[PDB]
Amino acid sequence: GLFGAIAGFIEGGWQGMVDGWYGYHHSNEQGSGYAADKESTQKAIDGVTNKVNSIIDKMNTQFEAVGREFNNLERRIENLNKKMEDGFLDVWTYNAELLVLMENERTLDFHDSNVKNLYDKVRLQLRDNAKELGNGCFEFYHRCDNECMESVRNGTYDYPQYS
Amino acid sequence: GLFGAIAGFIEGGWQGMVDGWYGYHHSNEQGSGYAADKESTQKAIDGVTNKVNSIIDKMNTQFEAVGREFNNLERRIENLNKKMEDGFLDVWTYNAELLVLMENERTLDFHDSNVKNLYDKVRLQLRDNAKELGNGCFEFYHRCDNECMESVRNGTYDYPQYS
Amino acid sequence: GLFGAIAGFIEGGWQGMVDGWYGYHHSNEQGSGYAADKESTQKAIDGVTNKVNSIIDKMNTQFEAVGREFNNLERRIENLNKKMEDGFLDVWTYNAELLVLMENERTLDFHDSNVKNLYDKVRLQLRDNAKELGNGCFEFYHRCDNECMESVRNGTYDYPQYS
Amino acid sequence: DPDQICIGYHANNSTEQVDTIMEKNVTVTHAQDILEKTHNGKLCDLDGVKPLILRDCSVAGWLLGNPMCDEFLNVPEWSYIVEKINPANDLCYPGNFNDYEELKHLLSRINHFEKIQIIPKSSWSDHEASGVSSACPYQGRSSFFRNVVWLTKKDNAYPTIKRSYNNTNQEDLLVLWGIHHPNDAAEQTRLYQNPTTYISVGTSTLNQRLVPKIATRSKVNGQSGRMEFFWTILKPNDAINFESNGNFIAPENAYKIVKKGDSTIMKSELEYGNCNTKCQTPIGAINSSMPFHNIHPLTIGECPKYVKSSRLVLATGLRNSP
Amino acid sequence: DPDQICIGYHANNSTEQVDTIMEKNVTVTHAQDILEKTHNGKLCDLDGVKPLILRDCSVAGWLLGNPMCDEFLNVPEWSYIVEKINPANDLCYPGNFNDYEELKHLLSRINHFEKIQIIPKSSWSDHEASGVSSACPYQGRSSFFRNVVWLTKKDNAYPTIKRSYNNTNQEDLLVLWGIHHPNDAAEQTRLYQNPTTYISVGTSTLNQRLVPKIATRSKVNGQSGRMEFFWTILKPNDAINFESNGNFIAPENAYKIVKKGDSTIMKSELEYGNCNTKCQTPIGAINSSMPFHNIHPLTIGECPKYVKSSRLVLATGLRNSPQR
Amino acid sequence: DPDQICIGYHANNSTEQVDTIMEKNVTVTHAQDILEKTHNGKLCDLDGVKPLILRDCSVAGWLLGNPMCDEFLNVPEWSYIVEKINPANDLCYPGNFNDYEELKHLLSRINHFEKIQIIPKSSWSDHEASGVSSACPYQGRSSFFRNVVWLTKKDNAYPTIKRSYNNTNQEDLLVLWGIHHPNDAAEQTRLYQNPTTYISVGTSTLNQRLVPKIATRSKVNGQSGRMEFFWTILKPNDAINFESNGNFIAPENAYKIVKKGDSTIMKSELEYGNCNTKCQTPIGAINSSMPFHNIHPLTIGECPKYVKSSRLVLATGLRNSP
Ligand SMILES: CC(=O)N[C@@H]1[C@@H](O)[C@H](O[C@@H]2O[C@H](CO)[C@H](O)[C@H](O[C@]3(C(=O)O)C[C@H](O)[C@@H](NC(C)=O)[C@H]([C@H](O)[C@H](O)CO)O3)[C@H]2O)[C@@H](CO)O[C@H]1O
Ligand SMILES: CC(=O)N[C@@H]1[C@@H](O)[C@H](O[C@@H]2O[C@H](CO)[C@H](O)[C@H](O[C@]3(C(=O)O)C[C@H](O)[C@@H](NC(C)=O)[C@H]([C@H](O)[C@H](O)CO)O3)[C@H]2O)[C@@H](CO)O[C@H]1O
Ligand SMILES: CC(=O)N[C@@H]1[C@@H](O)[C@H](O[C@@H]2O[C@H](CO)[C@H](O)[C@H](O[C@]3(C(=O)O)C[C@H](O)[C@@H](NC(C)=O)[C@H]([C@H](O)[C@H](O)CO)O3)[C@H]2O)[C@@H](CO)O[C@H]1O
Ligand SMILES: *[C@@H]1O[C@H](CO)[C@@H](O)[C@H](O)[C@H]1NC(C)=O
Ligand SMILES: *[C@@H]1O[C@H](CO)[C@@H](O)[C@H](O)[C@H]1NC(C)=O
Ligand SMILES: *[C@@H]1O[C@H](CO)[C@@H](O)[C@H](O)[C@H]1NC(C)=O
Ligand SMILES: *[C@@H]1O[C@H](CO)[C@@H](O)[C@H](O)[C@H]1NC(C)=O
Ligand SMILES: *[C@@H]1O[C@H](CO)[C@@H](O)[C@H](O)[C@H]1NC(C)=O
Ligand SMILES: *[C@@H]1O[C@H](CO)[C@@H](O)[C@H](O)[C@H]1NC(C)=O
Ligand SMILES: *[C@@H]1O[C@H](CO)[C@@H](O)[C@H](O)[C@H]1NC(C)=O
Ligand SMILES: *[C@@H]1O[C@H](CO)[C@@H](O)[C@H](O)[C@H]1NC(C)=O
Ligand SMILES: *[C@@H]1O[C@H](CO)[C@@H](O)[C@H](O)[C@H]1NC(C)=O
Repeated sequence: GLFGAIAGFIEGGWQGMVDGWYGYHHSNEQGSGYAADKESTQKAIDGVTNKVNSIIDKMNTQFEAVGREFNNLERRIENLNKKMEDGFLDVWTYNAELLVLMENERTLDFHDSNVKNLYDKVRLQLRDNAKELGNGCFEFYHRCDNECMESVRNGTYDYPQYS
Repeated sequence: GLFGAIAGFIEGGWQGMVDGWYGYHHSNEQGSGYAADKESTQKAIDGVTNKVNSIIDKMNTQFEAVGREFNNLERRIENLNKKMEDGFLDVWTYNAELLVLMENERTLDFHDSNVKNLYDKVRLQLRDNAKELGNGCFEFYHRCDNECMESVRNGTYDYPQYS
Repeated sequence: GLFGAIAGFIEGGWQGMVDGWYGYHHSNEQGSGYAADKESTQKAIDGVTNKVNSIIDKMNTQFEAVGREFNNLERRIENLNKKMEDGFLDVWTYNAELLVLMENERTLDFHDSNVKNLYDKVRLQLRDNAKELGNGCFEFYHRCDNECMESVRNGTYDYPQYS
Repeated sequence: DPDQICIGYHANNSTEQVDTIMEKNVTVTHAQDILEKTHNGKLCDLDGVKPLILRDCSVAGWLLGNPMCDEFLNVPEWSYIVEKINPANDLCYPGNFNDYEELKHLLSRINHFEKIQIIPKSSWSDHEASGVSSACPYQGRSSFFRNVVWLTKKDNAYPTIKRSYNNTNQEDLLVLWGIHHPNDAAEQTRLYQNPTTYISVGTSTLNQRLVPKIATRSKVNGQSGRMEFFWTILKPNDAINFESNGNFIAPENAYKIVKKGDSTIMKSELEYGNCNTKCQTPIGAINSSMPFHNIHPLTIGECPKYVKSSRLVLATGLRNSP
Repeated sequence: DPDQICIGYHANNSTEQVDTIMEKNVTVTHAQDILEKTHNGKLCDLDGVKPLILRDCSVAGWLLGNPMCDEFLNVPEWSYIVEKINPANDLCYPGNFNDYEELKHLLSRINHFEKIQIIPKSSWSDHEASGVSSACPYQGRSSFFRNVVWLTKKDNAYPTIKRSYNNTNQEDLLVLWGIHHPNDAAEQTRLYQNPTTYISVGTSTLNQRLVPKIATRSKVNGQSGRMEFFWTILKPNDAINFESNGNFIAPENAYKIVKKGDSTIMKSELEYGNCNTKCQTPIGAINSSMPFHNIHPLTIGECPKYVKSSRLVLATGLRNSPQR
Repeated sequence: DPDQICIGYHANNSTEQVDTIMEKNVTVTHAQDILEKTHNGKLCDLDGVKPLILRDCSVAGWLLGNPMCDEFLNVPEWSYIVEKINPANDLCYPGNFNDYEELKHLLSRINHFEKIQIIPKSSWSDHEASGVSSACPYQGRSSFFRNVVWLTKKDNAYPTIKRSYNNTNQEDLLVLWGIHHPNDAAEQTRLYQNPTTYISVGTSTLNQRLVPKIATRSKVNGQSGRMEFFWTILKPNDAINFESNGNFIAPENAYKIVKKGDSTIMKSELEYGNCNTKCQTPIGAINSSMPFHNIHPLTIGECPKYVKSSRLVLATGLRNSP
């Protein structure tokens, strides 16, 4: 992807995180677990649903072919009719396929971007208080309990407290 | 947008900077103020203006409907004529609406990218000499006077001089 | 571009790097050299070649004009025929020109992105073991010989060995 | 090891694949097919209303009353009309239908006729009205179109016909009539007595004077003679006037246009499916929530939009790592 | 207390909105509307050239010279033609105009006629030329088309007519003539004496032989008879030759095609607006620098491109989100 | 002095430029032109099959046998047909060709006729069969169309003609005939004796009866008279029957339709180019692997797709720094 997070520095996705699209895998003395990020996953569903519907709705006034009959001595207008109809059908087939292709790429890049943004949201919060592994992982210098993990996920983490 | 700066780490826009699209707020001992980054703003103005002209100029060879009249026994070709003209009007209405939509999205992402790029331009200059707060601000370890602030905006900030 | 690497922090391209699209310039005691990165260059070739083929294949079933003749008292249908044929030619000319413009923009952003991703791959691999000048280069603390430069490109680079 | 938190994304067992510009067959966690590819292969009622299935009859055969088309003497209201590519029962007596295609276009906006008598058989006291042909069998015996009458001479005489019909109905009326093209001068006098004949027809807008054409012609359905049929729409309160001294295939029945709306003439070899649908194609019906389909371009009803595509799948989820 | 520098972006009080694929009603600092949505509701001159406003007359009524259309006997140069959907003054004497739509197509490429007398009404010595009908009233008296002549028998005789006109002008000439279809045989002889008639017309390209159609027809404008009109374009130095022994509606005036260019026949109910425009539609004129408009698909002049959109707005500025 | 590794990208000597939405004339390292802009200016064989170059003759002139068109009496199979914009040799005797455009349309699907005799000159025992006109010169003397015959009275009589032809061939047959419209009544009797005449033509589908039109007309090619030509397609096993008592321009030769396929009638002033191509336009042939071209909208063969673009260039490489 264009943002280098999905199939980038994060080597692969998690089978164990069947919770949401983007999330965390925390570890401390109390244990370890998977938790999805609510703001970013919800943002992703809304943007993607809006995309699907916009694509359907832009095609709403597509061309509709009508059966027309012509006699043995109206071959020129018969052929004109056939080419005009096939013409619009071809134009709208192209519009449909191309839109799907272009937006599919933007969708996958959109996901990649959200993971990247989520990585930065954590990094800019922790700063000097945690080591950056490059794996998609941050190693805490100090102890981060379950309530501390809540502060990272919620975005309520307090820097001057640990620095 | 996709680059996570606009409504990202820099939480909101400055009404106080009436100067350009992207720039700086400084505060030192001599005082404080906003200043637009001249090149990136002019860069963006150029790209957006060109985008607008390209959209207009790409449509210039649009379909133009012509009034044609048919008699009571020419109903098949009358209908053919109507469906053809409506056919092109729908094709071009689609092209216009869809282009505007896709390009509105690119324009907003373009701005988001430009801010991110501007933030990085400063970040790579300052390095060890300033603390990255994460809100879009850098806190200086040394004193940075007006001429020092100007060199940061310039891209002429001298690293070895203060470290 | 959108990713701020090509003509961004990396001021220019290299004439000396003939082997690929993206790579490295190193400088050690053994002698400075140019080495292109294998995967990212190959990935880009596969992506760009496919983009080309997709564009050609989508235009595969464009409109085809056919010569039709009309007499002195079939002026209305002659005019109708002409506008219909001109109509589809304008539609497909538009489609071809626009797709190319849009995909040209995406291709340049793609390269720009690939450059950044390669820079970050080096950045996250090095971390503390190297300095960041901000011009797309990394100053080593320890004198890195040819064997050190080799491990970076492969991804073999052992961080614990040098820290 | 001290505490740590990692950022990551969803992976599942999905093998669903989408395409992009730069890439084909990309595995995603979630995808959405937006293309309907199946139909029921039947001709169904459209929203509770049965189509008119003309079977082996053509529109001409139906309206004129080809005796082989008796099933369709008084059809109920229809949603759409189905006609075969090559219906066997058409003009039983050989010839043609003037502006036939234009008539069929009108039919596309009509859902129901009510057939009424406009000139009774009893009206013809000075002419023979029982003209039949072996080209138009009924039960294997010589017969004729039901809705028009073959008038011939009586007592070696064909006096000038004058008939008027005033449309006192509130609906438009479809009126049909014809001319007979005989084989030679001898046949002309044998049937109509008068050697030089005409049919004049006038309304408020129609001004027609037909003259028969003798030509030596190949046999079609056993007959070298020809009949050429004409039609007009008679407005409420207008009147149609016929005058003829021979070769006149006169109206008996005409059609009130009592229901107008969305309809079509569908070309299909299929027949009635004893079935109901919201969207019909000539090759089968569609029951779908997809925004697109690729069944056939000619549909009627509430339908997905037609494309020529074999495949349309949008990515919804993300790239599914191995 | 320590010094600092911040990176940021412009915000304002704007409530302008634009749409994208992924989201709608995005508030932006600056936007550019590119859709013209207004018109003046008038019919105006095009680039200083007045249109031909036909009022209650049709093109047929104008060209043949329906007495109700005397306003349009010798019209000046026009930029476009305006015609109502159902003009009251058309074929006063009922009938039809052969290839009428093809004639109207020709008009779309004509800007001016010079009407000329080609056969004087007074030049008929062996025929009566004063035929009138109550179907064409003028000042409450039976009249007739101004540009063609109703010929009938004189002294119970209708001798064969042989008339020629050679186009000695340098312009193409639009010539009009017609045939009268009577009610019955008695009326035929009463008007034209000869029971069996024809009109033959020949040019270098035309080879026409018309025969009247007697039929019993409904009254239209009080008359059951019909007149069928025909036309041709007579090239410079070519000649038109008429022959007839009855039912001939002879040309009097014909039209020199003096200015050819871009024109159109617009369907509209509006009258003249004492106004000038560069872009005209059937419902109003457009004075805009927008690239698009949604007024009406049928326009003439220098115009924005027509689209069916209710809204087209490009984002120019950025996502407007002021700090609160 | 200290060691360093840098990240960078390829630059070269390219001055290739591409366009985007936001930027024009972007110099790139690599580009791919996809628009063919050149042609050879020649009319060539299409894939080894020579076209039919009608030179100064029209399709009318060819088929009817305008004496100036003898070059085309029995042409071999063609790939496409070339006609000039205003061919000088058309209807030498002035008049018109009925449904000419519909005939030319059929030609667009035909690659070869085989011309055959359907009514020999030896058939005409009671009529003169050598009528000529100075409007149809050949070698500076009056002549006539080669494929149809001008019949006139013999011994001051024109007895009624009855002629039939049964299509015993396996191919459809293009049959042509005409009517002569005289200058006046004296001319009518002078050529045909009978003052009131007709031509009736019948097949299984054709029902025609023409009557000549006397009118006073301008001289075209020296003559005020006119000939109007007609045509039908005669199916295998069907027969055509002509009957006439004057003004009949009778068939002599007709055309078996032996090869059907892709063809076209191109308008061009160009002459034959003694070359071969796989893609032809009216202004020249195209030899290209480009997916698009801008030469001319009307093409035949395996061709690139036509666009109106003056330039189409895809970026493949990256932004090239000076
Ligand atoms: C080899 C031979 O000569 N055999 C004759 C055979 O031709 C003839 O048959 C009659 O031929 C006439 C044409 O000359 C018609 O084809 C007759 O058929 C009908 C028909 O079915 O259409 C009979 C019908 O009663 C007639 N109806 C009316 C209203 O007139 C029609 C009608 O005349 C024509 O269709 C008009 O074109 O014709 C057919 O019986 C028989 C009987 O004479 O004798 C053989 O030896
Ligand atoms: C109920 C009844 O029988 N009333 C008749 C009444 O019809 C008749 O009026 C004349 O009727 C004839 C038709 O038979 C025409 O309609 C006459 O109208 C005119 C017209 O105005 O168009 C008169 C006009 O002077 C004629 N002009 C010429 C050049 O001939 C034309 C013309 O002949 C026809 O239109 C051709 O089709 O007709 C109308 O006067 C009256 C008077 O006779 O007597 C009642 O008893
Ligand atoms: C100055 C003057 O009046 N000179 C006449 C002169 O017109 C006349 O020439 C003949 O005129 C007749 C028409 O009246 C034809 O135009 C003759 O031309 C031909 C032709 O070449 O087409 C001669 C030809 O042999 C005829 N062929 C047949 C089969 O009949 C045809 C044919 O009749 C017409 O085309 C039918 O429309 O006409 C032309 O020679 C001369 C000689 O008679 O006498 C002068 O006094
Ligand atoms: C695939 O994953 C789903 C859960 O998303 C699970 O229910 C299903 O059993 C799995 N299928 C197979 C074949 O393993
Ligand atoms: C993947 O793409 C190939 C070729 O592009 C195609 O044949 C196939 O249908 C796709 N899916 C497969 C092989 O499962
Ligand atoms: C038909 O009858 C109505 C009512 O009797 C009458 O008013 C009308 O004039 C008649 N129509 C014609 C064409 O005579
Ligand atoms: C926004 O500010 C401008 C002054 O620059 C003012 O004209 C406009 O009314 C304001 N909009 C409001 C207050 O809604
Ligand atoms: C904004 O969009 C919504 C639907 O997306 C619509 O209902 C509303 O009218 C729009 N504009 C407003 C509220 O001004
Ligand atoms: C018309 O008149 C001109 C000039 O006198 C003459 O040359 C020409 O032949 C005439 N045209 C016809 C068709 O008679
Ligand atoms: C550009 O470089 C290529 C090889 O890299 C060389 O063959 C060519 O001559 C050069 N072109 C110019 C115009 O210098
Ligand atoms: C570069 O683009 C400009 C338009 O921006 C065009 O006029 C010019 O011809 C282009 N190429 C050149 C000068 O080589
Ligand atoms: C033509 O000839 C064939 C075979 O001799 C015959 O069967 C057929 O009926 C004939 N066609 C006509 C129209 O007479």
